[PDB]
Amino acid sequence: PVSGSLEVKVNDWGSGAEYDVTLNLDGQYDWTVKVKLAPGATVGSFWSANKQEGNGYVIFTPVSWNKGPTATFGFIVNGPQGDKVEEITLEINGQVI
Repeated sequence: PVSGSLEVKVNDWGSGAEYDVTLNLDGQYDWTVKVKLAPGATVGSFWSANKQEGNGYVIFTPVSWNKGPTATFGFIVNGPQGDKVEEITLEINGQVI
């Protein structure tokens, strides 16, 4: 199985919050990070990744040069006061790390 970890630095300012993510992987992968947004929250911008968004869910994948072993990317979420995100989960090969 693939080993690794996810870390994220959060800076919330009321109407929005910035999430700086760092993936500590045991190699290079075309990883996936799934983000469950809080009610009424939406992604305002992002970097170092491609984004797929649906009903309350966001999926981030790497741009060509950001496959690890230490990948970093980030995004800003706008929404109601309180935590803007409920879950941030790293998956590789369809399996949660």
